[PDB]
Amino acid sequence: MSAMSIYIIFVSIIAILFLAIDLIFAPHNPYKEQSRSPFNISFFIYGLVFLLLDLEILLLYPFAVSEYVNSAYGLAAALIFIGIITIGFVYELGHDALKVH
Amino acid sequence: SRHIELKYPEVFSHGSPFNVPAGFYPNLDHVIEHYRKQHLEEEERKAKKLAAAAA
Amino acid sequence: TTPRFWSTPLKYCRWAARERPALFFSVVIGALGPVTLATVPPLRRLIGDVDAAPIPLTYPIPPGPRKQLKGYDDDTE
Amino acid sequence: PVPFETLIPYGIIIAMFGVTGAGMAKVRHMFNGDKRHRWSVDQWDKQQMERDRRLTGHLRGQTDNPIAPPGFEFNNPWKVXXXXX
Amino acid sequence: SQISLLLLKEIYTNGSTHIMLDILSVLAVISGICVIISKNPIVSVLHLIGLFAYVSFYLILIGLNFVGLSYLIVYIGAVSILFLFILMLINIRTSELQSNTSNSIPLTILVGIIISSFLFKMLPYGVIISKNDLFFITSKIWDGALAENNHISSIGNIMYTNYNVWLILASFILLLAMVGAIVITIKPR
Amino acid sequence: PSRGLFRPRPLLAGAAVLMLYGWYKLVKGIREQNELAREKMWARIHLIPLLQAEEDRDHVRRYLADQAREKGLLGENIKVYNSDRYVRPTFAVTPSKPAQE
Amino acid sequence: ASGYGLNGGPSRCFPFWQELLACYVTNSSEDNPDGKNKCIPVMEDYYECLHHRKEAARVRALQAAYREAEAKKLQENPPTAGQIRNLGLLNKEEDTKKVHCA
Amino acid sequence: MSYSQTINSLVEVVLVLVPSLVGIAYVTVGERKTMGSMQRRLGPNAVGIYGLLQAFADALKLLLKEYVGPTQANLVLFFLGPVITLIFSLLGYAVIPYGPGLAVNDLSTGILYMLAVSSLATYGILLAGWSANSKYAFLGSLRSTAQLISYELVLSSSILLVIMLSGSLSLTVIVESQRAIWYILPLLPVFIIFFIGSVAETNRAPFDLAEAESELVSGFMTEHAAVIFVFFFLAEYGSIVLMCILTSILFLGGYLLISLLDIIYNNLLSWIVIGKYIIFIFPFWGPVFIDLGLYEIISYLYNAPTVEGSFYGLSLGVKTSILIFVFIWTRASFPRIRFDQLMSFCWTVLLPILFALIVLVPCILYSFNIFPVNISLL
Amino acid sequence: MATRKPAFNQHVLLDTTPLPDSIPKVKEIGASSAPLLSASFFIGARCKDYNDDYMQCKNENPGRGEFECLKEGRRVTRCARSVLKDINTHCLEQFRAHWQCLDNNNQQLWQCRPAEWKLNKCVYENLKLEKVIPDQPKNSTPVHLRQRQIFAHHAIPPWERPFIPGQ
Amino acid sequence: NITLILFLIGILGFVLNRKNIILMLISIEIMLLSITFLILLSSLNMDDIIGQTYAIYIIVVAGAESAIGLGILVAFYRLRGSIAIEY
Amino acid sequence: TPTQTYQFPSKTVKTDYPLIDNDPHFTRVIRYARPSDYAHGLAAAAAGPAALWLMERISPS
Ligand SMILES: CCCCCCCCCCCCO[C@@H]1O[C@H](CO)[C@@H](O[C@H]2O[C@H](CO)[C@@H](O)[C@H](O)[C@H]2O)[C@H](O)[C@H]1O
Ligand SMILES: CCCCCCCCCCCCO[C@@H]1O[C@H](CO)[C@@H](O[C@H]2O[C@H](CO)[C@@H](O)[C@H](O)[C@H]2O)[C@H](O)[C@H]1O
Ligand SMILES: CCCCCCCCCCCCO[C@@H]1O[C@H](CO)[C@@H](O[C@H]2O[C@H](CO)[C@@H](O)[C@H](O)[C@H]2O)[C@H](O)[C@H]1O
Ligand SMILES: CCCCCCCCCCCCO[C@@H]1O[C@H](CO)[C@@H](O[C@H]2O[C@H](CO)[C@@H](O)[C@H](O)[C@H]2O)[C@H](O)[C@H]1O
Repeated sequence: MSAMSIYIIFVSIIAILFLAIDLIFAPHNPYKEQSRSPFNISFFIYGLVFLLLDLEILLLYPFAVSEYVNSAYGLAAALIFIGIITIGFVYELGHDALKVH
Repeated sequence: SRHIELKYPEVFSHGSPFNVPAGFYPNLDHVIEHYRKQHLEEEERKAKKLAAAAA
Repeated sequence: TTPRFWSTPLKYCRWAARERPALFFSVVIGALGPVTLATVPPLRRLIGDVDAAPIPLTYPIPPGPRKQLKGYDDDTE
Repeated sequence: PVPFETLIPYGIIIAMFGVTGAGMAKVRHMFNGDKRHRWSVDQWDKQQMERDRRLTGHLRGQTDNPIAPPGFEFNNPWKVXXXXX
Repeated sequence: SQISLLLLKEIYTNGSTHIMLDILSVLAVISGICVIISKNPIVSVLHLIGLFAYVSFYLILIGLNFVGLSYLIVYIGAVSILFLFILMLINIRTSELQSNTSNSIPLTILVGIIISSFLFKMLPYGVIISKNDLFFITSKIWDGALAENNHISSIGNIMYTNYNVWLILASFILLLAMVGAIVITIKPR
Repeated sequence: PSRGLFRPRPLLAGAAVLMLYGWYKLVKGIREQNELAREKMWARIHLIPLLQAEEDRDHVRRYLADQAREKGLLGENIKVYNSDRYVRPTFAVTPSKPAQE
Repeated sequence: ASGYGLNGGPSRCFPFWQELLACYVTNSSEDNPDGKNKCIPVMEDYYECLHHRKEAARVRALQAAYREAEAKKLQENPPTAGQIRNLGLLNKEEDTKKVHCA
Repeated sequence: MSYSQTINSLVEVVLVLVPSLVGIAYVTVGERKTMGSMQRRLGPNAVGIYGLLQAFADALKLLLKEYVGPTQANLVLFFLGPVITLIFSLLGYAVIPYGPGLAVNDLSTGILYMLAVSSLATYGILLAGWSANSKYAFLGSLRSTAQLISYELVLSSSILLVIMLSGSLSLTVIVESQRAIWYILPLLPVFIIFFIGSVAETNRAPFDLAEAESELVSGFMTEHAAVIFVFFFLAEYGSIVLMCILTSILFLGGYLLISLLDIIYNNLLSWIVIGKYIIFIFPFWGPVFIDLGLYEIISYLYNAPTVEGSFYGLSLGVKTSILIFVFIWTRASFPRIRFDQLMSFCWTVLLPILFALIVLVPCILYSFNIFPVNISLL
Repeated sequence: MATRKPAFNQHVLLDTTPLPDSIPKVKEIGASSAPLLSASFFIGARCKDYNDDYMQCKNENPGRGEFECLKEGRRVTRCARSVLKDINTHCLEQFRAHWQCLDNNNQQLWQCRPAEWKLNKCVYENLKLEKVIPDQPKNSTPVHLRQRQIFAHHAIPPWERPFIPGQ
Repeated sequence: NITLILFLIGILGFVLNRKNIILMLISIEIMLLSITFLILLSSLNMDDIIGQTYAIYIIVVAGAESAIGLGILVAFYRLRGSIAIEY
Repeated sequence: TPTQTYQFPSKTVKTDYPLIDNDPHFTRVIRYARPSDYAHGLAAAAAGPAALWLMERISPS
């Protein structure tokens, strides 16, 4: 079989064995024994800006593994793509959208 | 019109230039001659238009 | 307290370099990218550092008519 | 002074990384026919090794006979699949 | 004299099994219903995280490594995390999100039959290609293997030059999602 | 008790000279890699015609066999493409069972 | 039809598409309405390159005739896989002859 | 091939996983022993001859401890949630080369494989703090999740600068490119930004205040969800070691070790076939190395596959160990940053610098004709 | 058959049917991957015209070049067969030393410079054939003729000298 | 056939939903995944890298609508206090 | 004469005057520009700020 497959199974098996020791040996007991408040908008912004910048950085990864062919024409277009995304970053820096300062 | 004229005839120049196998790309010299005729006819038509009416 | 760029642009550049260093030098390093692209290559070709030709990424077909070779035929099997 | 007793765990980690690399290169050396393994392989390299199995039977086998053996013009493998396309 | 066509099992270049695709598709379907039936919106999003990974694995298993990894990095890494944030913070009463699904059960048979019976015919032969059975034959090439590129390198070769207008329009779509989302949510200054 | 090991002026100078030395060594190395790549490509180009020729006889062989296998079985050859181009096969006829092994 | 394939290019059906575009542009104009009819076969070749329906149909038939022909003829001694893994090897000439049945 | 692939696969998987698991268990002993030398005390020295069984007792003690998990409307989150956190922790190891192409998987998109495993890791923190029965503690898990997503962008934007110099996402190719120079020298700022991001991603001090305040508001009526699981600790230490190996792959030499053969070749000029091996140097003399006894054995022992593989692992092992030291030294050196302050550091200091360097580096690469080829070479 | 890389291939289909008698026959090359790469520059030094005719021919017949370019393929395999025969007859000792090196070096030329330099001096003296990489930069030493190789796993000894054709 | 099944699932998410406006966000994404997966599988069948590019841009636009949508849902929640439809 | 004066398929546009270039280089466009183009460009340029000033005097912001 492939090494990747046998590796995932082995990691899976080790996890089962460590779990089994807890179930087999560790002590067990049958006895296993409402408000509202606004949440900070900051939590939304952290995932929002991450999601957008993560996509933009992702779109740049193909350029890095194709630079010999993209060359000067590709560099130019990738710089125009960098500049547009940077201007959006300066906007979140300008409005302290992250509400960190 | 029942005929479509390509807005982008430069699609004939499309195609990856890498890892090209011999005999993959078709010969399009007859396409090139059709588009050459068309350029030459408009050049001449205009030349007749602004030289036979400017005298 | 803090300067105004349009009113005093050189005194702002000193204040931002001292008071907003991470931001100021991001804008500076960013500008050094368009500078290096407009200066180094002219200086490189001034001293004779030529660009390498592109490496082959397709079989290099020869231009022109075929050469009508003779030799290595079936009789030479 | 040097507290060597705190350095002992660090030597174990270095020795562990050493024995992984030591043993992995040994089993890939015996896997490849008592010869060093191939690394950044592409469609070309993989096809070049398939033709090594055509001439010798081993994906890493090598021979410099200018004349291919009889039957070599028939053992060219055409892979058959059921789903991918 | 003997059969000219000969069938043999490959030994060290034997690829993967078609079965894994029937397993992943069944898993993708099973988690798909569990998304639209679960009472808790949290559990639905978790079953959605499960679905996105089954499809990602199917793509990686059929050779689409960069897009499958991209799906894993974007959908599970970022899109669903934003879904957990909003869901784990909004006050959700689960009784107010439950509706009598049985009232809607007759329209589910109707809509499923009609939509499937139309869209299926529309697909191309190669999507529905899968008792004598066809097998897909493949052979090797040399001129087209000189400098083979990974798919990301091939996407990169054309993404920033020939089809660069798509990058420009997408950069402005992301730019709009940045400015617009901040303007509708944050209190200025 | 100020010490020069942590004074900014020696540190920036030391960090700067390290970056220039590494940028000199990166310039030379990638230039060598790109010339090693040129020799690798020319090496595969001089071999591509012999390798493609042996493949081409194999494609001619199987196609002429399949054309004959049909004429002996179905009574004629069913034309797939209206053009006379050679299209590399997508599907093939296979024996019902593999070799016993 | 884009002309760029998964491995660094080009695409497998791109030759048929250029053959189709060439046919339409060079035979069909506003003067002659039925010039495009010379394109009907060329379009089928391109729809067939992408989807392979007609080829699948030829193979399903030819494969059914082949299997119904080799399931009734007498078999002498089928070659084992190990024999057909030694075919064309430099030291197994005996097995190559058995595979070739010469 | 010579033997069965399935055996080959198993031998490689055990040779990588078992020595890596014993190493992750000595990083825990090493943290305590290092912090104690810097804090003028000793580390563990009692459970074991030199405290070398301390990890084993602590790991075994947790396993035999009763778990008080609520199990209320949850029998899949408690017993299948944390288990996959540990599967994700070990998944990144399979792309680690202990030599040229010596990995379980030699993957061309090896870098994008590691980014995918990092994005999956964020779930364990988010789900671990879901069982926290506190208003502020639950919020601390979201804040820790927000620190991971933010510093992942720093890590992914920084890796993009190595890929620009290397041309490939294969970890083997990335190391082989460093034969010209280690990436720490030409990308010095990028390295120090990557290391800080890696500490923040691992949620270690001085970047752990979010998850630290959680233990302060528990009260006298609640409990935590890490009372007996060794799973999360193994995931944590495994993540630290994996981050250090990746840092050494990208910026130090990876498995590349300075070669004496090159240094001795340049200096030596009096080659002698009689075995004397005279040297044309000022401290040189006439060596008496035995051709039949020493030189023959030494030459063969240099080119043996086990020896060369052993010194490539030892190189990568030394460099990971040095970086593990910097993690422990950093924890023993600084106070904790507040969550707001770390968020400003990521978003108003390190990301603007990275984006500026993202512009600059390809501009310099084009200017000096130094774009690498993206075909399979090296 | 299709040039798509396979993902779930478990079986191989062989065809024992030979070529028809009408096609003139050829003896296929029997050298493996590593011997071919050792002699790749020697084959392109002599067979370049025939290698170029074959590619130019197939180009002149789009979609029909596997057939319609057979005789040219037979000429390329005879010419390449003549170079492989010549290295065996004269350069056998140095030739094997070179490609057995490439066997354990990932088939990477920079890893085996000393063996190639000694093989280059044997071929040039016996067959007058020289290795030319086209369009190499003029401001620097040719990479194959450099005393130091940066990406080499093992250092090149100073006494091992690059072969320059005439010095 | 898997791509059509998942497209039904996203569609049936709208068929079976009277109260969840969150589940309509989820069902839109299941429909986008099915359409991208169809383009991706047909791309491998035609040796076309442009399908992979179109899939990538559908993933970017899909995330951008998720951001625009969950932001609008946050604006709505701030003033309403519930994301529940009074049915 | 290179023997291929028209080498690429190009779009013909119905215009009123002879085509010189479908894609001139930037330096040539500046070089062939008439002094009227300079007046027209500067006249439009100033029109933007001048509209904002006039709009300030009449309806104050
Ligand atoms: C994950 C892979 C699949 C699982 C593999 C391992 C399965 C193990 C199953 C058996 C576990 C036995 O573990 C054992 O369970 C019993 C019953 O709950 C516990 O018994 C406990 O609860 C019972 C409840 O009636 C009490 O009467 C008893 O006094 C108390 O000790 C033991 O304290 C515990 O040690
Ligand atoms: C390639 C990298 C390029 C990096 C470019 C850097 C961006 C430069 C432009 C943006 C910074 C200038 O924009 C400026 O942002 C700061 C920080 O929020 C704001 O700062 C001010 O407002 C915010 C919000 O009330 C307060 O929290 C802050 O304490 C106060 O000082 C300024 O009101 C704004 O004018
Ligand atoms: C697979 C093997 C490991 C499985 C899990 C085994 C248990 C792992 C957790 C223990 C590992 C050490 O973890 C770390 O140890 C040190 C003890 O020096 C503790 O540190 C503690 O003691 C030191 C004493 O100087 C104090 O200064 C510090 O304030 C205090 O927090 C840390 O709180 C703990 O996070
Ligand atoms: C660009 C990155 C490329 C390489 C990516 C490698 C990813 C490896 C991370 C997988 C492991 C999961 O991620 C890791 O999980 C553990 C527990 O869940 C976390 O550890 C957390 O829990 C443990 C125990 O509960 C605490 O002692 C610790 O203070 C806390 O940080 C780590 O903060 C996190 O780093």
